[PDB]
Amino acid sequence: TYSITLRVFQRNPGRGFFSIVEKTVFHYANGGTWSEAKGTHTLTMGGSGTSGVLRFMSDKGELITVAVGVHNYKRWCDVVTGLKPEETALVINPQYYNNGPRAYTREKQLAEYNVTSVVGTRFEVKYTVVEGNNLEANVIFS
Amino acid sequence: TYSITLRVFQRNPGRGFFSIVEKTVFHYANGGTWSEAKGTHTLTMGGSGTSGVLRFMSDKGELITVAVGVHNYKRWCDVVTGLKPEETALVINPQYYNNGPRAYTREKQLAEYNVTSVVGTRFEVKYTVVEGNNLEANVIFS
Amino acid sequence: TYSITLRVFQRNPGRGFFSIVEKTVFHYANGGTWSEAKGTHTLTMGGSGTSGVLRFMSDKGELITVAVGVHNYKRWCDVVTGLKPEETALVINPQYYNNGPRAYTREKQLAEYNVTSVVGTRFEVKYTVVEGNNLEANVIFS
Amino acid sequence: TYSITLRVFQRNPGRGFFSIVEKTVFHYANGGTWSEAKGTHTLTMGGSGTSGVLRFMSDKGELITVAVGVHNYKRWCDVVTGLKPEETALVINPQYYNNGPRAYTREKQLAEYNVTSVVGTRFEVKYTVVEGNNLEANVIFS
Ligand SMILES: CC(=O)N[C@@H]1[C@@H](O)[C@@H](O[C@@H]2O[C@H](CO)[C@@H](O)[C@H](O)[C@H]2NC(C)=O)[C@@H](CO)O[C@H]1O
Ligand SMILES: CC(=O)N[C@@H]1[C@@H](O)[C@H](O[C@@H]2O[C@H](CO)[C@@H](O)[C@H](O)[C@H]2NC(C)=O)[C@@H](CO)O[C@H]1O
Ligand SMILES: CC(=O)N[C@@H]1[C@@H](O)[C@H](O[C@@H]2O[C@H](CO)[C@@H](O)[C@H](O)[C@H]2NC(C)=O)[C@@H](CO)O[C@H]1O
Ligand SMILES: CC(=O)N[C@H]1[C@H](OC2[C@@H](CO)O[C@@H](O)[C@H](NC(C)=O)[C@H]2O)O[C@H](CO)[C@@H](O)[C@@H]1O
Repeated sequence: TYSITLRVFQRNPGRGFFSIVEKTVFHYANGGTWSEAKGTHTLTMGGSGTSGVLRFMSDKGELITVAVGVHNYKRWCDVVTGLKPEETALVINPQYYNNGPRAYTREKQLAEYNVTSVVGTRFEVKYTVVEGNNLEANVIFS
Repeated sequence: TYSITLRVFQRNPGRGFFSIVEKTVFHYANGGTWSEAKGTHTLTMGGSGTSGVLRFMSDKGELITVAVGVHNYKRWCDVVTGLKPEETALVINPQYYNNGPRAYTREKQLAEYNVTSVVGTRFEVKYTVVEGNNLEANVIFS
Repeated sequence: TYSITLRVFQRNPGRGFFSIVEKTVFHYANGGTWSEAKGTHTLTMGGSGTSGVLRFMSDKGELITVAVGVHNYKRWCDVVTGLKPEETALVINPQYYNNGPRAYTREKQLAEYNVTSVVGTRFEVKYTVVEGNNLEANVIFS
Repeated sequence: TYSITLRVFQRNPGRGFFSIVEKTVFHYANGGTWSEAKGTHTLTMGGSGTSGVLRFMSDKGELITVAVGVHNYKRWCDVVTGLKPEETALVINPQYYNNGPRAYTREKQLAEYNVTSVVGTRFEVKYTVVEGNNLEANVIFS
């Protein structure tokens, strides 16, 4: 099994306040599950080769996704911003596989990644535990 | 807009305790978002013709999905039990669309539905508010 | 230390739906903390001789408290129903101590307790793990 | 009635990650209730003259309380850091009343308050809606 535990840090009220609106899990490697404990979010996966996505919406209406998973026994992550209402996590998650237009960032196996949406909201995924089967990452909104 | 607010009732400790492990939203009708308030779960949709799925897992390991949405301005629902690890909600949700294998129960626009898993766990989705754009349903595990 | 993990089962929609509105921890035994994990609630205490209270409110307006703790190395529990808005958990919890009017039920060290409110709501606390430092109980609204 | 809705912003992963471990409501003004919606926390009170406390614990062991209420029709707030484990919210909340050691900061009716714990963690409560019966504050950990 692989697990990825996330801590959500939101740094700038000027960017509004984000909450989770969707949680998906891709079907590879026997799938997996999202759980909550002590204000954190853990994706537990049946093996290497799958992932899950959390979609966030701010109280200002901004939509963004955070994808985390394990590819070839190494953690990966991605952030997609400027999403439209119809571009749900259910749309986004599969795009990382089957030669989708996002598979390339998965193959990068990034232990850290950041991007700034066009509206000026910075997002970052940063693994604090980058090795082994019990991975840990901070998700930082700013 | 169409919203569906769910109250989860678990009646029989002998069946274990279920918790949400996934929450998807289908991309039709401008998509939508899940939110939580006062222990309830609300699916807010940008119009008629879309849906979302909650996948539950018991602490005994039983996996089931609850689907709710609006089709042609009328609420619909379905429950799938005996799910395998790889049959995530991300897999199940799209199966109701594009003439998928589950599109038939959606077209039924059910205001109530119940079913019992082969392992003996009863599941019921009963709408308490069956009309309008602010729908209410009880999810009952037994 | 001692921990008490609670699973909340709501059995009858006719009685309304309850959500937590308050969580207290008494200051004896070096205090303690409430946490949440996978839909369950755990009270962690620094030792024997303290307790915690969860206050619930139904969407019908009913107010009740669930008290759990460890007295002389044995678990105890109590349920108070028909509470007035001013009778917060902060008021109720201390009443089990210092010769308060509720101390007697703490001293009973009950592994199980049920009561039915004047308005007809049944409540039960039933420990499933009754001994040791890691106690488990079901909380049943009916 | 009065309500105070809180958005929690955690800015610095170096300070650890905080989660709620207790929520109390003082018994004045006919009491009140805590609720959760879309990742925010709302304290609803039966009138002016009461309050409630949120105690947080970081995954680094830091214990702090945030107090918010309404005094003489004006919002107030306070933050206490460096708490011992026996100093539960149940102990701290009443200290703002009956001429307790914290009554003085309640009387200040502050719309903003910040303080840094001896161990280096900055805490701030800043109301964004400072007037009326529907108050809004950001709670910022740094
Ligand atoms: C369908 C669509 O709009 N595709 C992309 C759009 O998502 C977009 O976003 C980037 O997506 C990559 C790969 O998933 C991310 O690493 C990156 O963070 C996204 N960029 C931003 C600014 O959010 C753009 C740019 O590649 O191109 C559209 O076609
Ligand atoms: C891949 C798979 O799961 N195949 C079949 C299952 O879908 C399946 O269940 C039934 O699906 C209907 C349509 O979604 C539901 O309305 C119905 O409640 C559900 N039945 C149960 C008992 O869960 C099972 C059992 O029919 O067969 C599989 O082959
Ligand atoms: C201030 C007040 O109303 N006090 C009494 C109530 O608490 C009360 O309740 C009973 O308190 C017992 C001890 O805590 C509980 O074990 C018991 O379950 C509870 N009874 C019910 C029906 O909830 C009433 C009635 O006994 O008397 C009040 O004076
Ligand atoms: C730094 C801090 O948290 N200040 C609090 C203030 O704190 C207390 C500490 C630190 O000054 O001093 C102790 O003597 C006090 N006694 C006990 C038993 O804790 C303790 O309260 O309290 C005031 C009033 O609540 C707050 O406004 C400051 O933020």
